[PDB]
Amino acid sequence: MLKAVILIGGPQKGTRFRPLSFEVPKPLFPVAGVPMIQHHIEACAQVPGMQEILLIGFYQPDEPLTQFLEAAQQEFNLPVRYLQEFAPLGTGGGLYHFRDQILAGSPEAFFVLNADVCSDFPLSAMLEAHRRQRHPFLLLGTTANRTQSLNYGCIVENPQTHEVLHYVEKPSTFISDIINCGIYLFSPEALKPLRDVFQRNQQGTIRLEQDVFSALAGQGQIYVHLTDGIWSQIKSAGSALYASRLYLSRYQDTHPERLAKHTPGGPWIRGNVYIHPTAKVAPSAVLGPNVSIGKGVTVGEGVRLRESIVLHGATLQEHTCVLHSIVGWGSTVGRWARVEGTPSDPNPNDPRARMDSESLFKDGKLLPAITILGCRVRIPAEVLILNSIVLPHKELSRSFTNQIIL
Amino acid sequence: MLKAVILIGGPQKGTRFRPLSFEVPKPLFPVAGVPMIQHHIEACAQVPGMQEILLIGFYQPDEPLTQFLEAAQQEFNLPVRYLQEFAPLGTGGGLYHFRDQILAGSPEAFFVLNADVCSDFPLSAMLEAHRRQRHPFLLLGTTANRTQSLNYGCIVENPQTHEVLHYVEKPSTFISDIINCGIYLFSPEALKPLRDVFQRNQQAGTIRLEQDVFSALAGQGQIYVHLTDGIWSQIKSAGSALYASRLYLSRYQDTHPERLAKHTPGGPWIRGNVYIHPTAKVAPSAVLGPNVSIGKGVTVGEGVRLRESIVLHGATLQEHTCVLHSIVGWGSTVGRWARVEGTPSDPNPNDPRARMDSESLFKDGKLLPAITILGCRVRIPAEVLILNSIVLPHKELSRSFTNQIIL
Amino acid sequence: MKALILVGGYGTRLRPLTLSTPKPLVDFCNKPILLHQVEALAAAGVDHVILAVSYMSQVLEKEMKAQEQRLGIRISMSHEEEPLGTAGPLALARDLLSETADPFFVLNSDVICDFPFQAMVQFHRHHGQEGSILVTKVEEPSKYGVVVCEADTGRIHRFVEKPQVFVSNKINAGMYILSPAVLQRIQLQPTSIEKEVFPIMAKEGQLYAMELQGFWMDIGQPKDFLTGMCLFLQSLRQKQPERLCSGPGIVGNVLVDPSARIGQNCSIGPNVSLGPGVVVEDGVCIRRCTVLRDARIRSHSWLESCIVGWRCRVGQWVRMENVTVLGEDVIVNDELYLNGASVLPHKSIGESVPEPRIIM
Ligand SMILES: Nc1nc2c(ncn2[C@@H]2O[C@H](COP(=O)(O)OP(=O)(O)O[C@H]3O[C@H](CO)[C@@H](O)[C@H](O)[C@@H]3O)[C@@H](O)[C@H]2O)c(=O)[nH]1
Ligand SMILES: Nc1nc2c(ncn2[C@@H]2O[C@H](COP(=O)(O)OP(=O)(O)OP(=O)(O)O)[C@@H](O)[C@H]2O)c(=O)[nH]1
Ligand SMILES: Nc1nc2c(ncn2[C@@H]2O[C@H](COP(=O)(O)OP(=O)(O)OP(=O)(O)O)[C@@H](O)[C@H]2O)c(=O)[nH]1
Repeated sequence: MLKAVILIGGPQKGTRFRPLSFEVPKPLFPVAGVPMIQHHIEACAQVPGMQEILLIGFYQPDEPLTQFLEAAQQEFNLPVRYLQEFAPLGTGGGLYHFRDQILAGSPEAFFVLNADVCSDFPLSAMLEAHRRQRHPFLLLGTTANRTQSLNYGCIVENPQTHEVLHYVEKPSTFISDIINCGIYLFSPEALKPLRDVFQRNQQGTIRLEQDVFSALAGQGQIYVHLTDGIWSQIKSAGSALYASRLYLSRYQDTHPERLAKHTPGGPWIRGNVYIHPTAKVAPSAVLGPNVSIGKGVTVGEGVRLRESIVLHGATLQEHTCVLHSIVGWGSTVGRWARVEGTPSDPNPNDPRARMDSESLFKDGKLLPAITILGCRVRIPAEVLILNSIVLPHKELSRSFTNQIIL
Repeated sequence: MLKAVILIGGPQKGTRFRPLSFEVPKPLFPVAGVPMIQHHIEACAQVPGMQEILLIGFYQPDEPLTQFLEAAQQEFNLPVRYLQEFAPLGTGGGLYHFRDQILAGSPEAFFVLNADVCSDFPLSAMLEAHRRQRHPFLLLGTTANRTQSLNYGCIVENPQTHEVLHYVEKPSTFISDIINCGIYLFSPEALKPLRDVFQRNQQAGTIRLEQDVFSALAGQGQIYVHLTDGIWSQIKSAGSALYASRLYLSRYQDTHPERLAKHTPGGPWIRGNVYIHPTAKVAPSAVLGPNVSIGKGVTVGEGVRLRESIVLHGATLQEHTCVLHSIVGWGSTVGRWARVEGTPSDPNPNDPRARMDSESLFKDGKLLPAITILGCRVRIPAEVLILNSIVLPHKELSRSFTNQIIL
Repeated sequence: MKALILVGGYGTRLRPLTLSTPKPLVDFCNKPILLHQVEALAAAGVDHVILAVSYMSQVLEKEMKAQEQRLGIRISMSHEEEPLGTAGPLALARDLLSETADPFFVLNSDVICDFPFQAMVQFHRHHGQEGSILVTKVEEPSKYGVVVCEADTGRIHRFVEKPQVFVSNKINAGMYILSPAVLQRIQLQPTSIEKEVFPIMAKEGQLYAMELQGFWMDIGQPKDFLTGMCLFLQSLRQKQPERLCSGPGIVGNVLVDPSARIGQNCSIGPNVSLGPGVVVEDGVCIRRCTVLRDARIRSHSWLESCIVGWRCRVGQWVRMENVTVLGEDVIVNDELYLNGASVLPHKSIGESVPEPRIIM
């Protein structure tokens, strides 16, 4: 038997995902219709031998997290527990702090997944490689562009034994095309270096990449497993859109009943579109590629929706165009209003993609990105929101362009 | 018997041109050490015969609002009540909706005061002009620059009798250089035209006071002006509040000489006018430049240079930091050798009586360089420059930011 | 009288010129800035003047001991080994100005005016106080030391160097008449004459202001330098019209040295001064420019609002606009566009400069 540890963050790691995170926690943001960690729990309960799923984070258990945990426990036939760490303990410090609960029942190995990644999660093939080799650390790696790889944790390996010889968390200079994916397979022996790291701290917070992956690289403990299935990070509020698009593309294999079909008496559907059943979509509303509709969403007639997330309880009145946007919970977009953004994906194989920095401005100018509307934002009739971020509970009366509307 | 009505706004109507804060209500923001409406309440409770003080707004009753009401009631031994509207009723709709509460006790007159002004508040001078005149609407007006007069309520008066003949609220072309200060003396008959505006609509109860009652009743012998020479500013932006802080710390030299910070050469070096709370800990090596206001429980380390800044309560500035032109929010930490700097929004010093322009956070799609705002519980790391940035509340930074809005 | 010219040092505003020849010696309309001051002092009836040097006293002092025998007044010099600023040489020359119980001129080295020395000293003895300064009206008083002048007499009520609140509108013209009793008051430690001496003067009612007639400018920056030569050529158009060279192809006011030549088919546009020994080729259009000593401007160029220093070689088909200052002996290659280029001394430019930059 095995178990999974999904490292969800806490409220400080959700600061970068801020317009969206004001209402829900970041790991519960619905990416292609289901919350962000439900893709992880989906992929982990698909593995034969999964006993437990242990979320580690420093979120307080509010109503949405505990209701999600009970819903995941019923839907996925597993005990899904939430281990709240007493302090922000870094990446590996919460795995070392909870080692008695992780190793309870003596699992053969355990997965360690970052909650902010979108992946196909090739957990079975990682397990095949681990049961072949039996090493302390198995990392998942992807190939990136040489220019984009500097935004990520670079891995220099040995292409015959697949041993990580070098690891650097964000190098200024080129190191390697292999980037860490935030998916790991630890054996129980892997909790013995972390102990050492913690003991060296006494002369509690352990960063897994800077203190364990970069230290034991080349000593025989850390190994790679490569893929090139889908992979994305979700850091800012608008990388949720790229993650949603990748997931809606892989629903063509894993859940094709989530994807909506045209059915000539209904709304006109291009590309991959998720529509929740509670949503009412008018038959003249064409829903373009990579759209996901939340529950309780009333989409009026003639509404064009392309490359967007419309969250729960939102309302798009007649003849609206919503492109590359995230319409928040309960937001209302009046008739002939245009909410337009600019596509900006992380995409580590795109040589023109931005670094996904925390600074949204270059020199006073807001860089063109996804248009985020917070919850309860009333966009008036006949008005354009272009490349803007609107903070929650803001009733607007005016056209806004390249602005953060506080 | 006189009473006072302070029109405080509400959660959406604040519309912060560049935010002073995010989590405390805008009337309770400390300008020159004390909350923005406590200057109004001091000025009103100094007036003899003033019985009651009413705050009309549509803020929900949170805890800071209630504890400020109790603190003001205890400090001035006046009733200070908060009449909350069922909706945003505009500038005159809350006066018409609460006219039985306003006119209970039968006052001789009532002062209507905008919450977001910094004023000398010559309430006895307006009171004496009105006791000589006995007119329905008396307005305090100042003198504006010709270019900047278009942002305020402009007044064509008659200079012999001091009667408003024409009123435009926010013009596009110049009509006058007299501007409405936002301070009014109302007779108990001034509620009688407000009713008329309501009955023009009912043929709910929103009445813009300046656009419906002042713009349309001018020239009819009903509105009169009282021209003043003292300090006056509008407090809308963050730089507008730093300017109001400078004006009020100037006026503290002859109203509250105990409130300013003297040198005390065992203690911190004081340049200019500085307010320090008695509970704040300021290390003796820290030099505190002009127009600095320190809240309660603020810890200031050694060698801290504070110049033209508001440091709200609970904030900790560690050693060797430089905070200039900033509003360090409550509970915010600035670590060693960090520099939190903003750009001053100073009036045009070549021109007579330029008041202030309030920056609108974006000029033409570009972010404007202005005051640096740190939100509540913002952590600035050691050895980091924050320049012209707004850091949203509860955000631990890790690098130097320049001309950002860090969410 | 005595006359004290605090002559600046390191000349940081107006730097590409002062990197070779000091700011009292750079020729403003074909003779140096100090020379205008000292010829007007020799016409004023000042018996010997002293200048308070601190930087590059080799070339400066050799020029002063050249023209000491030409003006016929002893051009005495206060050397300093470190800069003392703006009130330090008041106290270094304490003995050399305390010898007579007579007032003395204190002149900024960079102000160019239509001076009224007779008006200033014989306005001064009408009130007999410790100091009487010259004031002028200006549109941006936040850059210069303002005053508050009362009606018909002119007592300085207040004095602040940067008003910042807009107290008033009149400013320091940069010329003062000081009495010897203010000498011993301040100390040799360097400070500012404006921050402390005059602001304690105004507390007594011993500072006075005389309103100027007009044409004041201080040439610290090259923009102020070119605005000042515009106003100086205007003063020459009003007063001495034959000094300006006007001819067939001359447009506006042009002041040419006799040694300078100009080709055919050229257009030497309004408010231009050509220094000595320059040679101007055929087909140029030079408007609002100063061209200093022995510089060359080759054929078919277009120069506007620019300073061409000593022994520069501006090539052919060369456009220069937007206060482009060239330092001493700069060679501009053919067909280059310089907008805003401050060019360091002994540089050869081989690329266009499309935005205002410093080239080093
Ligand atoms: N109760 C209530 N109060 C309100 C409402 N809306 C605004 N207020 C408060 O009423 C005052 C009026 O502010 P605004 O309506 O936003 O206008 P203004 O830009 O401040 O202009 C007014 O004051 C200026 C002086 O600063 C004047 O120049 C101008 O004529 C006008 O009187 C402010 O204190 C505001 O907080 C409301 O709906 N209900
Ligand atoms: N449980 C838990 N999880 C965390 C904590 N910190 C981070 N994580 C998770 O692990 C991931 C790592 O994020 P970061 O802490 O930013 O580290 P990084 O991805 O290596 O990038 P850097 O910021 O450059 O260090 C986060 O996206 C979270 O999913 C923590 O303190 N506790
Ligand atoms: N003799 C002398 N005069 C000085 C010195 N420093 C300043 N001055 C004078 O002080 C007055 C005001 O100085 P500025 O207007 O700034 O001119 P500057 O000294 O050339 O300096 P910058 O233009 O700023 O580089 C001028 O008349 C200078 O001539 C000095 O060190 N020695």
